[PDB]
Amino acid sequence: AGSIPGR
Amino acid sequence: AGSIPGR
Amino acid sequence: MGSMERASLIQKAKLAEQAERYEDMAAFMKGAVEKGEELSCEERNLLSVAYKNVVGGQRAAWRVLSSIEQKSNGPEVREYREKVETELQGVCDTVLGLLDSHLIKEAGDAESRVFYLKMKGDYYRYLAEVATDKKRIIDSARSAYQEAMDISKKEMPPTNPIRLGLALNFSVFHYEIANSPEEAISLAKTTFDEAMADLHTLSEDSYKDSTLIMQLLRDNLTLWT
Amino acid sequence: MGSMERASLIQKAKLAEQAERYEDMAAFMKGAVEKGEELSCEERNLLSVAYKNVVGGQRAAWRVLSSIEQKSNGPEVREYREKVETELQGVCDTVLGLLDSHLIKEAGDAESRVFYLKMKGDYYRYLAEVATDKKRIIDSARSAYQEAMDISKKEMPPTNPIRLGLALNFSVFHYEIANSPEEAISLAKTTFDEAMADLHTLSEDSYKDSTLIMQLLRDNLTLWT
Ligand SMILES: *Cc1ccc(-n2ccnc2-c2ccccc2Br)cc1Br
Ligand SMILES: *Cc1ccc(-n2ccnc2-c2ccccc2Br)cc1Br
Repeated sequence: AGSIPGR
Repeated sequence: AGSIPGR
Repeated sequence: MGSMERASLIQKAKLAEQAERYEDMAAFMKGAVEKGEELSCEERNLLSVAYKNVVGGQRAAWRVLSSIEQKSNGPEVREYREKVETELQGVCDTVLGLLDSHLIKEAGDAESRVFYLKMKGDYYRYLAEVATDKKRIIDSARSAYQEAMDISKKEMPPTNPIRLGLALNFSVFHYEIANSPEEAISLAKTTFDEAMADLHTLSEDSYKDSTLIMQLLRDNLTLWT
Repeated sequence: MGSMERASLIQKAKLAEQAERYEDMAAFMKGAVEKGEELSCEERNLLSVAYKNVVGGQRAAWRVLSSIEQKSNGPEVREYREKVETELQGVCDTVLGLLDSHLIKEAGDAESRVFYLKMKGDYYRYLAEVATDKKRIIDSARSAYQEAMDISKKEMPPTNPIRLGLALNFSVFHYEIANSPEEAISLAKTTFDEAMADLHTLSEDSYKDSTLIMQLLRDNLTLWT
């Protein structure tokens, strides 16, 4: 799914 | 202002 | 790209567009142009879309950096703005070089010749945005747009999307580059009104294409008046 | 970037971020790392943001091209997917090389060491996404994430944003790479619940940081259960 977006 | 966007 | 087939370069440009890889797209289309054959309507559009996206990102970055630089007035902001500016100028020079060697001289039909001359005006306009030979660059943009206008008025109906987009961009040139807002407004108004009067001749699909660009003319007129 | 001052590289990385010039940003941060000094907290974030954006665009393009390639099953789609894949692997190898020479070995504090080991797991995970030595790449990602987890559980509170982001990404690794959805769900749940129980200790600003990442854990749990 979603990983940390990173700004 | 706005020129043709070009897709 | 000299060792890749022309048809493979075109196919890869279409894939690059789908993947939003516009630098790749532009390199593939440059390779296709350098094969020396004329470009079809679809291929001209691929060339234009690729470089418009590449230079569009450069222009947006240059504007961010130029704003920071003006607010600050160390050397880093100026140095980095200069680096982006040099890269942008290099892309514009590349496109202008493709048009001069030899797309324009081989373009006989009004649709192709107007398309390329509009591109020539656009890329000189992008050079003008960052110039301070500024006058000569501005005149080169004006001369290209004017020749395209003259052909388009003789050879194309007033609703033709290339003719409409040319007039839109030339009006932006007048407003943003040439310090001629009244010329920009007059051109946008006349273009809109003459297109309006010719819509009755169009199919539903052509109507959609022409009215979309008319809305862009109206959007600029709303911002300018 | 060897002739530019470290402080100028950092300043230019910040400008590149503002201009959304992430390839430039990554090159500036690579130059800063290669000066050989440890990175501050802010500088580690600049390094991570730059490369995450570069590889994020490559991964998105690879996925578009891989989908087209699978739908078609000429050589052009495979060739172009391979070209993007090689470029992506090159970026991952570059980041892994910076971590190995010599960011990780010099990182003594838990905050820096966990940050870099999480990055190591992430870039091996990106390699794993395109691999078919696939098992060894997966184990390298798992080993990096596991060492980061072990340190974070000993040295950081359960609400620490680096600890939370590490657990989030390791859970994604379990779900998407390691074919271990139950491990992914368990890790996300335990991480969320232990963070929830520690929120009472936080200031308003730290609360905002931690709860934002908890929402990402909850978003994944909602999609997985
Ligand atoms: C400069 C220009 C003008 C029109 C087109 N064109 C042709 C067909 N559709 C379009 C178009 C492109 C972008 C926005 C709206 C429209 Br109707 C292409 C170009 Br390069
Ligand atoms: C991997 C990771 C985890 C947390 C952060 N971080 C630190 C402070 N704010 C954030 C952040 C970053 C991205 C989304 C949300 C948040 Br709270 C940074 C990193 Br690389």
